[PDB]
Amino acid sequence: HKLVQLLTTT
Amino acid sequence: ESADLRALAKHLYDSYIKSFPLTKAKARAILTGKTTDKSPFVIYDMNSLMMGEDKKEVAIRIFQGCQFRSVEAVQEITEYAKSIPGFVNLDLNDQVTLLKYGVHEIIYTMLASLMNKDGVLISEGQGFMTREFLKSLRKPFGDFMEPKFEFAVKFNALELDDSDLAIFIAVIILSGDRPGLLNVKPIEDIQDNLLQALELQLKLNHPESSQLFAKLLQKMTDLRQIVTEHVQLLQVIKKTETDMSLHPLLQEIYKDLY
Ligand SMILES: CCO[C@@H](Cc1ccc(OCc2csc(-c3ccc(Cl)cc3)n2)cc1C)C(=O)O
Repeated sequence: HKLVQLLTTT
Repeated sequence: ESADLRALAKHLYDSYIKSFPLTKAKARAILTGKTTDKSPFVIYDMNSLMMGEDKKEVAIRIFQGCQFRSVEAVQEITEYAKSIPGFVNLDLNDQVTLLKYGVHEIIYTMLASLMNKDGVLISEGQGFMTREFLKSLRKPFGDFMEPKFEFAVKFNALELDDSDLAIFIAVIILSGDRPGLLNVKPIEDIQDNLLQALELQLKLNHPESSQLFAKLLQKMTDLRQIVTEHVQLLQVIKKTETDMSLHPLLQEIYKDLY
């Protein structure tokens, strides 16, 4: 959940 | 080819500088007093800890301090991983898996940069907490840092620099053997290229360091045991210190880990 957000932020 | 491997090495170093505000070069300068206007505040006892608050019980405060530091590192390491060529094209579930299983190994690698046999830099290098003070903490908090110091002293003896560390960290993140990985092959292919880059980097940067590459590869396996030991400690705390809970980001990483 939080890891996905960090991975896809630009 | 060799030029490609050097361009990869340099790209990773540049990404590392971009991602990690406090490097080993800066940390070593602080630890040996070879810097200008910045001599770190030393925390060695309870009263020292009180004074350093301006710049709960003691063990919990320290524990929660490590947790906040840990979540900052997770964010920095994720930003670094995203600049490893090929990483952001991997299945996103496999990226999560790689991060989940690799991030603490990287945290402890980079912690060594900020450590000597006597203690560890905190607060972006503005403070220095002694190994002895950390050892003084009550059960089960007093033993959490000892294996990390033990690792650090031996790891630091290899004399790796930031340029070496950047590739080392990338090799660890791209480990094809993490549990639950959907597509192992593309990860192994990226890691293969990173390993060639690491081999060439160590040869050029440390030509007279015997079997340095082999020694480094072994450290990657040692890191997994440090994580294992830390996780066991965390389960003790969860079971017997029931008032507490980990930061939500940390809960996510540790959930179903192994
Ligand atoms: C327990 C959480 O462990 C973390 C991982 C982690 C991260 C860093 C670390 O060493 C740095 C450190 C030691 S004491 C300190 C401090 C004390 C006081 C203040 Cl105010 C600030 C900082 N910072 C040790 C560990 C094991 C997790 O499981 O995610």
